[PDB]
Amino acid sequence: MVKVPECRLADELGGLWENSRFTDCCLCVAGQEFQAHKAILAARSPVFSAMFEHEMEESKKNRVEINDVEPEVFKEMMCFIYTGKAPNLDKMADDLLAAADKYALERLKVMCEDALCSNLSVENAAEILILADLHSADQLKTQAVDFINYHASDVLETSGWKSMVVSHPHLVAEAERSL
Amino acid sequence: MVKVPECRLADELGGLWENSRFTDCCLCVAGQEFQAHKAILAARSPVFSAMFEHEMEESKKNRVEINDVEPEVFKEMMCFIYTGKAPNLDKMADDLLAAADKYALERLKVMCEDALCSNLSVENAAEILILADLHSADQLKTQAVDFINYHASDVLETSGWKSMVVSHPHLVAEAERSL
Repeated sequence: MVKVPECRLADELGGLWENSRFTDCCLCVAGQEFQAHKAILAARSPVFSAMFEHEMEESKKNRVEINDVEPEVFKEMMCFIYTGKAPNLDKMADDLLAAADKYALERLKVMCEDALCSNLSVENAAEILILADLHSADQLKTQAVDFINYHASDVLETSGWKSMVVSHPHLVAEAERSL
Repeated sequence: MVKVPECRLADELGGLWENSRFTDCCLCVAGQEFQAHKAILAARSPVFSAMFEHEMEESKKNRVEINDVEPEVFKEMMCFIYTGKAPNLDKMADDLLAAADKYALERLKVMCEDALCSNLSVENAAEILILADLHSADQLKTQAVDFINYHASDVLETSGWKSMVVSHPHLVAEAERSL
């Protein structure tokens, strides 16, 4: 009988970030400044949480330098922190995975693992496994290994797989060990 | 293939409120103090938003006196502000409706309207319509009116309906007007 309207939590918090209201800290990524809210970031990221709890000296002035991350990628990570969503994840899923790994955002990591799995191809599968091992992406590592074994004939004939034999021989090991 | 884990946004924000981390304002309800976060409250409630934007003098010290609301009801309203949920809504749906109305929390209002509609009974239907008109609960008003008309024989014989004829004659009007 009664129609309850759809929850707007995620979008109202997305509003805070977008219009910079009641902010209390500043994040500087390649010279760009972004105001944010410590409590939210801390609640969503163990890395941010410990930074703000143990690691800022007052002379930083609630102000965090970000060296590890491209601006566009950082915006998306932050859109995720505030809203649970990442609408442009497909255009940047490798760098976003790296960012989510560095800020220990588990779910975003897995969202990236999902996108990348759907893009597994003969030509990119070695690259994707490297990435996944690099970034502690377990489901994606497993999927890449399986994709490599189901397609081993075509995959062995790729420059990417050849490159990898030299560059990361232990991955070749683990994949063979998948017997 | 890849299993994305369930979003934890709402519960992590529920964590902020529960463990009072990075708070920046204080809410005092019947002598009890509760620390909170202005940005979140402002983003979720237009009332809280304008209070903090236009209506605090520094000599209040980020500190809000709450006269209009019982403690238990206030906890639930705040659990809603931070998480979108209200797990104990059924035991307090009339007072919670009043609270959501005073803090302009539309969705919580409608959640209360839903609970109360499911509890419409011959004996309480006059009471519920009064409440609903009192609190600008449109869907609930409409449902109570319809329930009254489908059950008008038994309802007219209730002390509640009789009381109401005297106490709020214009409601009787609107219900008759539903012809």
